[PDB]
Amino acid sequence: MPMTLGYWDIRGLAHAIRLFLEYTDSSYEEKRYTMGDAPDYDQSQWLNEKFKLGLDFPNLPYLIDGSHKITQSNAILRYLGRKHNLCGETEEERIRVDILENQLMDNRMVLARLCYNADFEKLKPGYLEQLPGMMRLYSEFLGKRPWFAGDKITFVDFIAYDVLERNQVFEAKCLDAFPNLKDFIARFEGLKKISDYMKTSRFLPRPMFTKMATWGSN
Amino acid sequence: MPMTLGYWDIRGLAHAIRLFLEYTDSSYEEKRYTMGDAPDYDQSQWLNEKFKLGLDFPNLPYLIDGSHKITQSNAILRYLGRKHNLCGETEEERIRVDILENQLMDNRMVLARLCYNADFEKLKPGYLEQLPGMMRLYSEFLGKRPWFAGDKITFVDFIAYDVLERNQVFEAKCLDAFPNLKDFIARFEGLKKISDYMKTSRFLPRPMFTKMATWGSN
Repeated sequence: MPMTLGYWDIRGLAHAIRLFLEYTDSSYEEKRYTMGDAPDYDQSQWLNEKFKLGLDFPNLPYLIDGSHKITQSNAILRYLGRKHNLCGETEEERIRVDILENQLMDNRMVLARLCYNADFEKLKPGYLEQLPGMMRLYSEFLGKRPWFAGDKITFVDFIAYDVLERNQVFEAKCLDAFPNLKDFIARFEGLKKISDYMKTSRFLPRPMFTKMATWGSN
Repeated sequence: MPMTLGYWDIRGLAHAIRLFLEYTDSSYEEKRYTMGDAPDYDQSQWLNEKFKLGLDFPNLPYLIDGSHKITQSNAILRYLGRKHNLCGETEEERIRVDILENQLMDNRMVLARLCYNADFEKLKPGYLEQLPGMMRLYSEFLGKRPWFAGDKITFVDFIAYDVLERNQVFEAKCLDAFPNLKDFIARFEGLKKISDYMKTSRFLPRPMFTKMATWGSN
């Protein structure tokens, strides 16, 4: 150690990982690659070492922890989760973690595809119309639980926070009809390690996507 | 009590699950919903039961095993995997399973989006541009290993088989340059439980997608 987390200098797919690394008091440093502004979108910083890290499927984000070279955000979170017994304990909890992890990726992508679409403005009405139903499902799933798997936090809460909070940034009022989700967001940001982290210059809530996005590129 | 696997009456997203249920000698029965023909595409068979199964995020496929109601193919596979200690054992193996699980899902979503798009014909070339690299990466990852996680089979091999086999149907010879992937397909289909299953009427290799698809609807 320290471990190395590599990703673009944006929130994107690494938000949950950065937050989880902080929560677990992990020893780590980061590579925050910069993408070119001009229509060139130069990625030389990343491309020059993309194949020199021992990654099987070279991609961003990646996590290097000794001999372990990992890509895919869910795999990185599970790896860290296993290290801290935060993947759910009971069979019931593990099932909730697995179901939600996948449901969240499905929803994350729907928003991502929309924001990366050149026709973003004309397509967003369709997304906003289905957003209440999307959020309703998460609200019903969480119920009165403090965390998504039950009474104890797991790595999936970090993915959940990222997705729910990002949607609230996209549409400020999307969680108002679902108080438990609003409480969840606050509860998450209230965790000592997270609260402290958010007051530091290392916290990177924006930009949401890369400079190639139509929305959230800043 | 036999478990219940619910999904459309097509291969679609439930192929790895059906094959894994067979390999693990699981006691199960299925619900194979039928979709109406165009232009209506009636889903009433599913819709009239979708919200009465106790599922958190109603979707297909789903697995019912006692009090455990599960959706999301990866979650269903992990549930079955834990029951049989087939999620990888060493940290190295679990990492391989996790990385590949996610890599394969990304691949599946890309092809699905293409085949369900009305502009399939015009968009197909774009997918083929990326196919060679995708297949090469899987080939390099497998290397000389008999299974993707190492020397022992895991649930991820079932997802891999499904994706590899499906892409070979989409583009014949896309595996020709990778003997180890061809050998993997033969090794998988050669497994006793799988070989026997493929000779029965319960085996459902086609169609690849629902009637709403432009390609693979049959």
